Amino acid sequence: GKVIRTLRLQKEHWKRKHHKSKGIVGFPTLKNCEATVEKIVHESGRPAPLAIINYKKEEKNTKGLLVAIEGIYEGQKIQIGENASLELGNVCPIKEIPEGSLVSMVEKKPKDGGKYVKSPGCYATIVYHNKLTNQTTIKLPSGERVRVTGESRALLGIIAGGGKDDKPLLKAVNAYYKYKTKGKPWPRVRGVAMNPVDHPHGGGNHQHVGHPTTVSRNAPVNGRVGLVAARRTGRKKGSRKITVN
RNA sequence: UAGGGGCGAAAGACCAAUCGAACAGUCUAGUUGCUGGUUCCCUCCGAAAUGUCUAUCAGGACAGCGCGCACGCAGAGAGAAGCAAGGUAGAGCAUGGGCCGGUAUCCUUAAGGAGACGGACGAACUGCGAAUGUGCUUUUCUUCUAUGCAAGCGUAGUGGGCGAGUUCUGGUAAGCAGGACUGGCGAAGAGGAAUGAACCUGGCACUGUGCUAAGGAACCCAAUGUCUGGACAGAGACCGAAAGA
RNA sequence: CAUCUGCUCUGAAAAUUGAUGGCGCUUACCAGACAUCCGAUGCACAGUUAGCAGGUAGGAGGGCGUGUGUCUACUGGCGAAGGUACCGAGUGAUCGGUGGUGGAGGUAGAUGCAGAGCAGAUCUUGGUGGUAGUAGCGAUAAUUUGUCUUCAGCGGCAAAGACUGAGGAGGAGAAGGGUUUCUUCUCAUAAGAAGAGUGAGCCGGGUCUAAGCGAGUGUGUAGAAGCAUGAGCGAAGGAGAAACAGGUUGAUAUUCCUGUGCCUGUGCUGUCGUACGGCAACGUGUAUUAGCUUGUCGACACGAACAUCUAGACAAAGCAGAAACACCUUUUCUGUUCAAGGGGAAAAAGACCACUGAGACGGAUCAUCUGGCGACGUGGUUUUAUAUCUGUGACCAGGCCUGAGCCUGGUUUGUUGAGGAUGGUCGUCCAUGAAAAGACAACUAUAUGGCAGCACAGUCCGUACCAACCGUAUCAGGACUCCAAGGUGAAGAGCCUCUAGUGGAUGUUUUACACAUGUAAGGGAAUUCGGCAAAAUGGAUGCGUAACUUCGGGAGAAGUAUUGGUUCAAUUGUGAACUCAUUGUGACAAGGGGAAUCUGACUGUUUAGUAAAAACAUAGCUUCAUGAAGAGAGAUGAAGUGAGUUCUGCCCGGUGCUCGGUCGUGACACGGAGGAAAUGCCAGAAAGCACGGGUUAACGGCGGGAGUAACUAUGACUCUCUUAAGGUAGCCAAACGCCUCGUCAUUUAAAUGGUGACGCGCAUGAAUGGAAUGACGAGAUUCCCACUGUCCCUACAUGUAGACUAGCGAACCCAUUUCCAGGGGAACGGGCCUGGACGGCCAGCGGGGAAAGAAGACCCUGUUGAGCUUGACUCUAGUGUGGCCAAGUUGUGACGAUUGAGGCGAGCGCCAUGAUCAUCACGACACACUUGUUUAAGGACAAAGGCCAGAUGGGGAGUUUGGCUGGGGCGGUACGACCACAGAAUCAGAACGUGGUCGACCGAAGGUACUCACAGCGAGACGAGAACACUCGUGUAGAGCAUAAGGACUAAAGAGUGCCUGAGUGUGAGCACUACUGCUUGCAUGAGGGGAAACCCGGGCCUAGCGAUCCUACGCAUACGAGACACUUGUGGCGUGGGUGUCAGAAAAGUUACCACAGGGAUAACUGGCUUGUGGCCGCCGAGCGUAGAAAGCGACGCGGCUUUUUGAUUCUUCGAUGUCGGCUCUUCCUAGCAUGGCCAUGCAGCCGUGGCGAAGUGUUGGAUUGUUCACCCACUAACAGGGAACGUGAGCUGGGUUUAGACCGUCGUGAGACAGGUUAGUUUUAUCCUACUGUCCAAACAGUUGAAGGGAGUGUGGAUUAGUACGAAAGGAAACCCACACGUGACCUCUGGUGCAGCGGGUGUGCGGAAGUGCAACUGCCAUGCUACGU
RNA sequence: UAAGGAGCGAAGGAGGGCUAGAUUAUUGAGCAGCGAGAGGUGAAAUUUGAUGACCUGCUUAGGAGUAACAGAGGCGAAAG
Repeated sequence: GKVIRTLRLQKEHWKRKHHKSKGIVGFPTLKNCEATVEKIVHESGRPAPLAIINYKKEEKNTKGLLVAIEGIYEGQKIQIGENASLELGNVCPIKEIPEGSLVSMVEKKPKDGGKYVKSPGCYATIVYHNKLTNQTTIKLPSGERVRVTGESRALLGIIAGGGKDDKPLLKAVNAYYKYKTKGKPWPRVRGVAMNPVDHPHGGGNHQHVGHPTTVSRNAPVNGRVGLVAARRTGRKKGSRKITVN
């Protein structure tokens, strides 16, 4: 047969375009700074708003981008790095923040610029500090617990734009605007409605799959469709998670 | 974004009147056990549609039947006369299978059974047995025979057949399917059955005079009349049963 | 009288008209005989001749002709070759001469070399016919008259008549074209030839940057591709310094000329400058370069309402000129202009500054709103149009003259108003709506800078025209944009007009059949698969509006009434009166409505060119995988179901996916033992596999049999088999039910239909999603109201073609000689044989030419393909897993490998610890390697490369998927062997002919020598019986012989008993159609067997139990071995084993309804032919039955025929094509007689019937369900018989069924896919030829006639009278003449319907100044003549 | 007014809403010790344990609750 939809959309001419982008998002590199928030802006592909910051490096003014936490305003002064106060919207070394606190834009290793929590409405929880090894345990929004060194930086607050998934998209055109900038195929034609030249689920005198939909992790790429390496299937209840800090 | 690739609100849709794999050009005069065609005259000879093996059944090869060149040469698609083998037609029912009825007598019953016998029968019953056909010897056995036979060597076509008379098997039968024997049409014209591949007479270089065949002889149409019996039905010359006055 | 033989007779019925061959024959027949004649390519005689003589496929011998070579002989201007008429020679292929034409070359003989002879190939190229002066040439607005040319153009010009109608058939640009544009001449004409024509600082290109492309360099590659970075490039419609009026040419113009300007720079001469004002909001002053830095401009979505301006359009008055006047009118028409640049208001809308000090309150918008972070008020500051003036006069209208110049006007007011411009507000979004070049301000330094005059400069390329573009063209198609008047009306709708633009194949009143349209008595879907098509409804205003519902909707529900003109009131609500001959959204424009069911939620999308859908999409719902990112779990990808409401039961046995451990297996490397060494051997061994768990909103799956309740039925209850679990809740003859047209109710006169119920449901059912509704479908289906030419049943009229005529002018197709009936024939003839008939012409028509299209698409065959699937065969990319490979450095412990000095148990193995090399975790440093944490972080790990080895692998690649066969498939095996039967008494001998057997078994069931029988039957012998052991007599096999069938065997070949391993070893010859195989037989040998010996034995009493080349295993002796020699491996020879059952021997699964190619009537799906089982119809006999009684009527059990209208059986004709079911329409034939006419019998009183005979003239209907033929009901009737003609009839129609490609359901399949199972959507081409048929002319002067031959026509019902009669116990109950009607036939318009071309009238919208006369769009009342039936 | 409503003074109650804290207990994980059974009942089986249960230490993570004092005691319109 021919090449399936899933492979074609991974070729280079289909990658997302950057022409409307504001810049690369991430923290400054300097040990200490005082910054001012210049503007709060929407960026074409992203639902969380961005804040433009201004800080001096040598004598010269320089500009950066952060993801906005909820409760900043244009004109606010913010303090970055060691010796910053625990005030909403400051950036601090993680070892300085008390247990049970909520944080965003956490660095996985020092000076990486911030990864981890970046989507609207999300946060992470500080669950443990180890005074020997200088590690800290953070609980991520998937439920995963990960350990990071005390020298990493983090932003104090919750990411702006929460609640967005409460309102249903009642019409086809509303879905169109949401997926127009994403990589997923919309509208999505079902594999059982294709001919066998186009998809492993195609063909036959009734619309059916005909073979089990759970497939191996090591299966060849042009036929790896369906539920890939599923441990279980169906709507029944699972089992207890195992937890360590 | 480009061909075993694209693109698809999915129809195998669309990608320059081309898409269940584009166009141009080359390899390439790709291959073909299958269809079509294959160019002058006269003379002489003249088939086969069967057997064995084949991923064989619309094809091959080997053998059998033609022709050419021919070393050589007592032979013959016919009879007699001695001699073998055969189990069909007819005939029979003696081992085996198998239908109906029995006198005297016998056994029991007071029923039935057996029976000295008669009638009816078999592709896989036989005690007897033809005609026709087959083989052996003898030219020291009639009759024919050189314009004849012919080892050997080289090489062709053929390997869908069909029909008549006599017979057979399967089938209600069939211008049906399948065998055997002797001549045909295939590859055969001419005269006759009004017409007809195969039926009757009878086998063809080219002319002329006579005669016959088969079939005809009022007229169409070359040749026709006679004698004796039957027969009356718009009958017969061409044409159907059991049953009948 | 009874039998038998001959001829006649009865049994004896088929579809166009018919066949002893015809006409005829009764003395042309049947049977028995007789005469002699006619008749072959045969026979006789005679010529010619080698004479011996037919011939396909095929084979051989001798000759004729063509282009060129070598030689010999000749020839041509006193006319060569060629070509054309005649004449001679040869059996023939061919050859020779004569007369005209032609104008320079040509042969005869013998040999040599070949591109060496045509009727055909749907042959190749070129040229020409018939058809044929024919088919056609005419969609759109429309044309007439005069006059000149033209020389014969509806060409030009005047006057009329029309049309596009400002979302134009008008005026311009772009893409595309490229001289098509202008002048002259000529026809050569959508034709040529010769010239001429496009002028810029201010218009556009050359500039900037979007999405993006990229030279070079780095890395890579055999070279490439690719990847990282990046000079340069990327918009004639995005950003982008500065121009406008009026004139002029045959053709250019914001480009030329005149006038008035502007931008960017340069230079001269004058003339001034180095600062101030306001509480402030800010002003006055035309101001230099340069630089940091901060900001602004360039610089931006959609939608709605409200202001203001400008084009435009109206109406009054003034003047100037036009139109109209039988009448009337100060009625009607055209004009009334002002650019860029300069100067400049009031106004409206917002910002802001000073004073002031406000509320349970003031201000303010069409709408939101607004104020102590300062309201109202009073005075100011600033930003954004426009009117008006100047632009020095141009331009327009009119008058007077004129081959030129003068003169006069261009004045005032009101209403409205964009489809253009601008301003400040408001709404929407999980969508927030480009960059850069180039500018400007503030701040800091620095200063000869501003203005006026005059002068200079600004390169290069494009510039004509389009109705001329792409479709083979002068093609009804396609193709990016701009400007836009008046009336009617909501409206750049339709209809009518102004500005501007427009047109030719000719004449004829022109039948039939058409194509676009009108109208119709009475009836109203009766029509048809189906209301398909048409009709009906229609705008605005008011009254009045149901079920159900997600509460939004349904809803314009439905149902009803009103509407013109005039003259008034009243001011947006509307009222009232008067008036008209059909009435008023008058033309144009403009919904039919209701009740239910199946199905998809909705708007949206799709097979360009047969499918618009129930299919796809969609919002919502659920599952899966991941902490990797230029992205970071409210994320990023993969699947399934299909909005909302309400539910979503049970199963982890199989298959898959996933998790955990090894107990076993499982590669290469790395080790070990041995040997002179190679080859082998042993260990070792990840992941996988196996094993144990999880998982169905994963693939999917979800039962049988018996009994049992006070009538019968049914079974809550019991028992029994069975499993992974035995279909829960719901729903149903449903788009899913075979039987099936299921049963009951309702709808109709009548229901294979619809709806409601019921349910052991062939084969319903739960995100392979189940069930109940709303709103919305060009979706499928049933019914009702309105409405109608769909129909009964057709008639009349209009336009355009068509017929005839002038001008112009083709194609398909074609072996052609073409009237029928029967016969035969390749089984349906135009041509052949025997009969019936025989002409040409013009216009129509569709019976035939199995008419033309196109090497049948269905079906089979080919050792021909391609797309797609998987549990087919053999490989492969990707993904995982192991060991090894760039000398990192140094610590600690550990297991392991190798050998000593210790200890235990009757020097052994076992237990202690001490030295020698690898080596697995763990630490701590920095040097390889990694990362924009980069003057940095990690770190010998990772990540990325390389060489070998295992695992997985329809993601892909190649290929295969036997044969015979009463077509193929499914089934069997007639595919290798053996016996019997038949195949007309040797042997042989076919069919999916008949009855069967084989793929082995046995140390004896083999070899030998000797002994004796057997199966039964008749007597005996205790228990002991039907049947126990023992005896005597008979006993030709009635028994046995392992295993089919046949043959064979008696002191044995059978049953016993003894001994043996001949079921030896070498090597020959033969038989069965004879290779393999099986058997028969010769000679030589054994320290061979059995027997006294003669004799016998190298398997089974005989006929069946089996297999090549190459490779490999074993036995046997004799060989070979590379320069030489020794050994371990190897190679030769003979013979046996390991195996091919498709058995004279390849290594192999499906599907195509998406399909291709070569062929086949060697072979299926129609018709025809042969047959007639089965279907239908008729005879013979007489057992019984009929109230008696064979036979009025019947007729068992048996027997003989006919028919082709049923279905089989067979495969002769057609696969380079004979259009396939039913209906509609129309004609003819048959009889086996339903009605109607004449008769005979009766169990015939009469009435009504029943059985038969001669007879085919005239009849045999309207409907409901269904695609039906068929069936079954209702209504009528004299009666509602049965059939044929290529299952009559598609260049006659229709297209409901079946049978291409889309899609749903059930059952089957792992799947692609299947299903004489159900459902819905699905392109019907061409006559102009010949012949037939229908009419028309000629053959046939004119007037009057004749009648050969051909055609043919009237059929039936009722009433009255006989008559309440005959006849019958009664009840009942018949038989001419006359009159009324229906159907059919032929005519006719006096009457009555219908139609409206000629004729008279009326109104609506808009044109010609009014009235009168009238155009266009079309509407409407009456109606001559004519034609017609619903009339006579 | 030994009818009602407004108000003053000192005091009492598990009456109600909110904010910030608490002693144990029951489960779950981590690590350490030990080396065979634990659980449950009238009596037992499903079941769990050498991948170390049970029991004893130390760490942690959550979400409920307020024992004994506590009564013919108190409060509220009742539910509480």
